[PDB]
Amino acid sequence: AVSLDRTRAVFDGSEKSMTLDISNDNKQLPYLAQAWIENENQEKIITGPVIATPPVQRLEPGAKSMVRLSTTPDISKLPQDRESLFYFNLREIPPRSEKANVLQIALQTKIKLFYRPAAIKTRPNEVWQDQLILNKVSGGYRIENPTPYYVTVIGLGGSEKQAEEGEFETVMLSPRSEQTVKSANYNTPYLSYINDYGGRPVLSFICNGSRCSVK
Amino acid sequence: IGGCRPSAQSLEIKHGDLSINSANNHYAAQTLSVSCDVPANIRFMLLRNTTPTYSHGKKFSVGLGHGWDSIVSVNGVDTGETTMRWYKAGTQNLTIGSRLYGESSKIQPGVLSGSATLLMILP
Repeated sequence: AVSLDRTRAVFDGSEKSMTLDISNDNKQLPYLAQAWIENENQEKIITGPVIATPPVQRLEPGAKSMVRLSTTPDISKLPQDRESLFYFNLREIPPRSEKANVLQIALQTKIKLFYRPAAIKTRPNEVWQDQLILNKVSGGYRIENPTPYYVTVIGLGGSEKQAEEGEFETVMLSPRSEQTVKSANYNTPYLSYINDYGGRPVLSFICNGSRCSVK
Repeated sequence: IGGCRPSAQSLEIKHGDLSINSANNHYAAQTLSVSCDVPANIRFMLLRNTTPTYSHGKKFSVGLGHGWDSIVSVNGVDTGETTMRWYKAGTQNLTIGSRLYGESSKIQPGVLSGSATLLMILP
């Protein structure tokens, strides 16, 4: 019943706070909306460095509102040359059931919340994803992410369509790291990812031996 | 820019009239619709609010009160989770099932009420 306006949230460290729009799409019943933050290990945290307000609020049917994400002074303890990962949670609370013998199911939504320090703020027309490197190895590719940002890879194929249609286990690369995935060998690799806005671009690679980079 | 949109209807699995004699092993389901405008992937996880009166091994369960439990399933799985994939834009359905009692049913019937959380983790 209670929906969110995006699939991930990027918190520009240069700002003090930001907001997310939520909506009670149910037209007959009022719902309560709980919001909270979890750290990188999905452990709920209530004392920072990032918080959500209000923790709970009421939404009349069809009502629109929002949740504010703010930082505390401890936000400075985080590394400033790379992103830190948090999770935003939104759980609804339907009104008690009016009928007898009922199992109520409440929806909850969890999305990745990327804290991006001002030191690594990007230019809205910048694509750090094309810095990724694919090294052919036994059984697949060793994917390198030399950037300070997390990268969510959703596709990897021999063609554009294969990269976006092909069955692939999604993996998210932490900043400045590498990960190895199993997959067939492709003469011209194509990789798909999800960017800041939910866009799903596809990257075409050119290989120099076992080393492949963006064309 | 926003993602898939689940139907807004309230999710209530209704078992209706139930007799203290023939109440256990009952079954009732609910269907949640999800519309995505782009190919997508969603992981669904059940979480328990009401604590289970009995033990059910690996199966997920919640408490319905008065000595009664319920084994909740998603898309036919009793494990506690499942993932749905959209190979293209469109609407896909997630079914929630609810089977009653289990173990040592030394109940004390009288209007059952319970609840669980259906979590959606988005990549």
